Amino acid sequence: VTTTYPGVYLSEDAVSSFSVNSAATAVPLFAYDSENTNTINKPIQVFRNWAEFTVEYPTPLEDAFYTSLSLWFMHGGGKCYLVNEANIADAVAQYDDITLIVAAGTDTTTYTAFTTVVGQGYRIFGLFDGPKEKIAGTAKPDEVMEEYPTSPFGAVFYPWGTLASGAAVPPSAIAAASITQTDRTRGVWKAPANQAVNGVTPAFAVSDDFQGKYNQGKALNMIRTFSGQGTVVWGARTLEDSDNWRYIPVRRLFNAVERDIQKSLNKLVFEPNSQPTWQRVKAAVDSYLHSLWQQGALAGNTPADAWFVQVGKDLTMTQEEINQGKMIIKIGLAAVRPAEFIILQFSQDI
Amino acid sequence: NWFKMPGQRQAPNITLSKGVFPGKNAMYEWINAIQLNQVEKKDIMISLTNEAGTEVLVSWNVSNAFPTSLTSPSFDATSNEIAVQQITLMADRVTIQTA
Amino acid sequence: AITADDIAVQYPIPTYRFIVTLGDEQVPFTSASGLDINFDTIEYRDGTGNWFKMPGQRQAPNITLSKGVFPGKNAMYEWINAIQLNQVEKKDIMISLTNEAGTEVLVSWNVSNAFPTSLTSPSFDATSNEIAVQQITLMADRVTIQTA
Amino acid sequence: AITADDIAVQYPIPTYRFIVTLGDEQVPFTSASGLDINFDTIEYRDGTGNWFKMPGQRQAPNITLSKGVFPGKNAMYEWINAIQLNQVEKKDIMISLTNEAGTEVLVSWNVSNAFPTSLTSPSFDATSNEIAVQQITLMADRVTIQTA
Amino acid sequence: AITADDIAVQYPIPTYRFIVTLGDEQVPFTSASGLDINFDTIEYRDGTGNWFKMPGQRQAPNITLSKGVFPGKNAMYEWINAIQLNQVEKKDIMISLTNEAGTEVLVSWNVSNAFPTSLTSPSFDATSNEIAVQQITLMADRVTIQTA
Amino acid sequence: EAGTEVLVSWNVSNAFPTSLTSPSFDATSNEIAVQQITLMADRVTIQTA
Amino acid sequence: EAGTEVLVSWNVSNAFPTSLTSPSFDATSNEIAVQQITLMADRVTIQTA
Amino acid sequence: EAGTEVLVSWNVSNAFPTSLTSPSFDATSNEIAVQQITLMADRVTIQTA
Amino acid sequence: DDDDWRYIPVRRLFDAAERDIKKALQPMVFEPNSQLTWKRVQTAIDNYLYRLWQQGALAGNKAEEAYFVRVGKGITMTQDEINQGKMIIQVGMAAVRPAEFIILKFTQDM
Amino acid sequence: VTSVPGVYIEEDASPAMSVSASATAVPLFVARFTPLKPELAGVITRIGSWLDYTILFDSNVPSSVVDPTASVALRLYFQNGGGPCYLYPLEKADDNGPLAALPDLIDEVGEITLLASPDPDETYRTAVYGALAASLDQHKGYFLLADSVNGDAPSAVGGSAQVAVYYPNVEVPPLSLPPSALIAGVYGKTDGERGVWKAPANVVLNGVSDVSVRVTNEQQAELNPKGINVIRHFSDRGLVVWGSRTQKDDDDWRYIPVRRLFDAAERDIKKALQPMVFEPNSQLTWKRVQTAIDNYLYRLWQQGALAGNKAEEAYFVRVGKGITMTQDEINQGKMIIQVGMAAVRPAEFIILKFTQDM
Repeated sequence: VTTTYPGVYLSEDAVSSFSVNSAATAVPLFAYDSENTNTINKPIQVFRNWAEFTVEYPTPLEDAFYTSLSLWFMHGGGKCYLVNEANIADAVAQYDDITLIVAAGTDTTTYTAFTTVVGQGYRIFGLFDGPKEKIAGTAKPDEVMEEYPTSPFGAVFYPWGTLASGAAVPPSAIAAASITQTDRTRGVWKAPANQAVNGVTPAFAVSDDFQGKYNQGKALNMIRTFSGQGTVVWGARTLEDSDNWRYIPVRRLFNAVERDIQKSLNKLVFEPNSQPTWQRVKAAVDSYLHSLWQQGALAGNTPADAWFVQVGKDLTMTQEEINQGKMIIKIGLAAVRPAEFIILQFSQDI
Repeated sequence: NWFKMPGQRQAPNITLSKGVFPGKNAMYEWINAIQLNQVEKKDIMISLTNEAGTEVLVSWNVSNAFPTSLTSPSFDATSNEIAVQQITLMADRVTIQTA
Repeated sequence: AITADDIAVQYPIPTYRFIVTLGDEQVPFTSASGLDINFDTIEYRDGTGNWFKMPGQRQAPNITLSKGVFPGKNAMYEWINAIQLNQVEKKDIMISLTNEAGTEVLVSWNVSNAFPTSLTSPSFDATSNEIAVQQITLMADRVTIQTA
Repeated sequence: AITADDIAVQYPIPTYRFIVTLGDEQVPFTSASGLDINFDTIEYRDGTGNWFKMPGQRQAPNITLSKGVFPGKNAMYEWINAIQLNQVEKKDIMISLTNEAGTEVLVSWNVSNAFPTSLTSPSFDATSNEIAVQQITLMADRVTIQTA
Repeated sequence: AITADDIAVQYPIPTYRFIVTLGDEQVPFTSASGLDINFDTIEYRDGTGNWFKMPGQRQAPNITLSKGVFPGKNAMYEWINAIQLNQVEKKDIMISLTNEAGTEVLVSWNVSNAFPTSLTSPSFDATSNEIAVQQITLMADRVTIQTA
Repeated sequence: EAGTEVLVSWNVSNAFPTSLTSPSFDATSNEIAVQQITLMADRVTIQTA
Repeated sequence: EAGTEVLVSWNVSNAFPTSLTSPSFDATSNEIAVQQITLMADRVTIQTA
Repeated sequence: EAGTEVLVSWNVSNAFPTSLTSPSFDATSNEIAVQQITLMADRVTIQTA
Repeated sequence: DDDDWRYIPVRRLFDAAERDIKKALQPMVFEPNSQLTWKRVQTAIDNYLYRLWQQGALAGNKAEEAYFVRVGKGITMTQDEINQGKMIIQVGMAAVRPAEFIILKFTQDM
Repeated sequence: VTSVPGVYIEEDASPAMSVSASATAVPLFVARFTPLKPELAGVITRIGSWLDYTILFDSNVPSSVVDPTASVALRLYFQNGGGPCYLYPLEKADDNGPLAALPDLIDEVGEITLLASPDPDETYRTAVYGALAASLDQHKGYFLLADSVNGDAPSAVGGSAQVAVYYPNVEVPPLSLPPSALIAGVYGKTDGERGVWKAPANVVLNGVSDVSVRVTNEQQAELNPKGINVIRHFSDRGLVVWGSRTQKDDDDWRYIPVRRLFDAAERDIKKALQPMVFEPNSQLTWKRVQTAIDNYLYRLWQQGALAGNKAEEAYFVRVGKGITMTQDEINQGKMIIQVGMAAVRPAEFIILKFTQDM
């Protein structure tokens, strides 16, 4: 409307609104395809809420970047980035805030730029996609999972969405919206699985015997619907099936610890490389890890079994390394693993 | 049978005191910036130190300290003393690291 | 480090800072209590063992406010004096826990159709250093909690 | 020598460390009382002298919980506002005395089908340094004590 | 864990929610009593010892409705004033146990041909605090119960 | 208490309903709608087991 | 004080429990969780020895 | 009190039952099932010893 | 001929609710455009829409299915819109449609 | 065609049919259903009432000496106690394509409990009973309602405890129907009125008039020590289902109501513990899971399902680290719970033993 007189106005235009209920540990990058026709030619653009997103895209589209963001902002969601697939390796290295790389219906170009920023060490977690066609069941599961990396920083999340306006949500965005509601209420150390994402339904119905072939190895991480907890993601594993870096909780837990410690220790850079500074470093970490332990994130009912921090002149580094300007800490800390299998054993004996 | 147990540890009340200098009062802008429950809580480290200052012997760590009082000095015309402010802090735990 | 913008998110709220919107005006009060939500209880037992427990119908709240006596015009006497056998200007009560500046609501308790039922005089005592405090009690139909 | 693993076996348990599982979620509370197991009494006397004393039928527990007011969303208002004349989401209450880490139960008091009957507002006072505390009272049918 | 959709199937219905469709209009009432189904009893005994017990013919229901006195027109008065020696607009009454919002009828009672036989004005008293409540009695011929 | 034992029972031979009183509806009450049926019978016997 | 011989005793004949109260849970209290059971009986006897 | 002395007794000559009322069963009650029998007699005498 | 505004009682319900909300918010004009005023305006609309729902006007069963009122700074506004002196409120309702066709479908088989 | 806002009158309507609500008897009728719109030809559709059947499927289907009986079998289902009633239209028998894809489509829908394929052809059901036999021993909680041909089990499902056979074909005014569409109805009627722990074997069959074979006692005496469960005719009552045994000859799983009590309790415990998946595998979670099972098993005992007198004789729930698990099993991310119950068995033999000596 156009405001002229100081009264009260009445309009009946079609509007929408979503409130931001964000979490700091989930700032995603939504990758879109370079061969797209209905985007602004800016390669990197920043959207803080739903109101700023509908200024640049005033009409409801059907393309995979629009349904990913419309499903993002309706579950809280904070600031987020639209970067085209040929620039996602640059945007992670420039904007310093990104924790998630959400492949919004994108493959084989996000994948080769995912493995670039992981080998450079940018503490991100990727959310990939399953096939848009239906997996048959005679599929030979190693042949389905051959386009994906083997890094512990990613998960696949197969079944595509069929959002209530008819459009198709990429299943990375279904996983990215359950991460937001998990990190706010339960924390980054809790699994994003049993959180109910709303407004979207899976395109296909998946049984238990189908997921049992894919739960090992490279971990498709199904999106299933249940009477009760409706349309949750079902599975919490990564692309590496090791005893260390299985379980998306314990990977995203250390990425939150590694980023928040280096945010606190950047204010101690260019201090004199001396023994009073090393005491001030290891007490800035013990103060962080104690408050993190007492809110349930670490696994141990004593501080000795939960974390250790140590630094010394002949403990972690030598005099040849002091003279180079290096300060070597080493920190070890234990995470909580989720309960993935519940076995009931019934009998007719008392 | 008598059963004796440790309870829950209560909060430390920490007293720091320094002199009044001609510059700006850094302990004043940290107690003036209170909005009804809001305060920039800081972590305090008090380290027993070498003479030159290049070695920390035993230090005391304080987790989340915020000011609760700031007493101005008592002005007296028949005194020979420094204007000494005395700030009290409310914290939640005190730990000791020894290196 | 607690970084006081996080205190405004996850620390609780004290009870000494509140704005009372009384109809369409703000009136400064000292105390405010009784904004409860109470239900009754329905029970049913049969001979087989089934106990059936149910919420009844919610009853009316009784809100009591108290403020001091000021030398000007008494706005709470002018609202309890305008009773003619049924006829009272009902008002909307809003009691909002506010920030220290007084400009934004943390959490509010709303009260729908309140009208005064009592107004107590202060206790006059020649050996007391106190402030003259009137205490008005209100009766309404609904208590609503909006959080923002 | 008392060797504190023996304190975890044969010393009693204090009341300041407890987790309240409220349905399927954990909600932090300050106080919790009223989880009693009460019976009635049947009596019968004849003229010869036989007194017959018997337990009656057990009546309903009334559990009261209290927590502080936080700036976010009020979960206890959203559960007492969803009353439609009979219809309330009953929940399972679990109040477990826990270790200091918070990860294992010492002894628990379970409550079967609880629904809210009251919710009190905090007492607003301009001369008080206190925290806004809501107090909800619940009504259920059974109190169970599991020990592990 | 009762999940209140099961309360709408399995728990009994309280009395305090009811709508009264009086003819072709709904009229708000406070009370509604006397919607019984009563029979007579016919008995027969002989000398051999046979007792024969039978239901007789069902007699008329006497239905009591009561509502308050409002400043408009008295709709229960113009229906009892329009009597000409046997002539009365007989109406059919429906009293429905209702949902809280009013959008579901749970169990309703149907009344076939009701006409007023009395209308008691309220007792005026200067030392009372009550509503002027009229109380009308109706004569009908049958009462049926439909359950949906 | 569980329902798995009958202590003393009362048998009624040929019962048929003679009345069924609907509940009294009242807007200022907190009660269950309770129907009350009366029956006409011919004998009442008591078996004790 | 050793616990091995009775000075005076209060005997109670046929007691059964009628109540059992939970402890009062408070996050700001240094107390021990105390249950309180109440019993009902028929006779109280005092033996002295 | 012990039952070993009769103080005042009431004698009833030829009693026979005319009624036997079963208890009223109620799910919201805490009472004993009490039967109540009425008797028809012909005289009542009092012996005092 | 739209599905929304087909009937007279659905149309005149929205015209009467917009007229009575407008008469209620005109005391809140030339108030300070702050977050305290936005909650005073939200409650004045929420009190009006609640007493339409409880007298049968709105088609709901929970009162969160009948209506909603939304106001905020991240929601429904931008900071450039407060600075030019306006507040923007999103109000929605749900009305019930009348039964205008009754089909009887008789038979004599049972 | 309604345009005038008055009241319209039609004169040759059919009477509508009521449907009940149940959660323990939701069947999957595999028969020759003919769709109207052909997109629902090889999938499973939910039919909430008889009105939903007449819109989605062709309910008339005029005959040609062959007679369509799939629409008649559903009308006898809703007359005997309805339900959500999933359907799978499967046209001819020998297409081994859709029958191989059948047990994978059943698992995609969450809530099938009964199978009960209602088709009068004999070789049609044998292809269905053989395709569903591998899914009955996979702890998924299904229960097959097979039909005997001449007095024996159809041999695709020999002695599994998940199968209840029902012998006599039931005739409708006269086309003869297999009784599985009617018995799937009377399970939902019995469970709604009495519970799953009650034997579904005194229900009078609504609708139908007479069975095809009037079965004597002496041939039921060689059939009831198998699970054959004869539909009998009693002159005062009508057609009464008479027998509540399964195919398993074990003392544990002999009866239908003992078997379907355990299938329904395992199904409702499973729906209650799925919010407790991907929780931290700690001792706090193990007590939250133990209480959620203990609250469920207590409210079965106090409504008469379990055979106990103390509630420590009815059930038990056990979980721990020294008990039911080892530390190597927590580390691989699983919790192991031992649940036991005690059910009551029905009285199926009454011996009278008259005399005249006293």
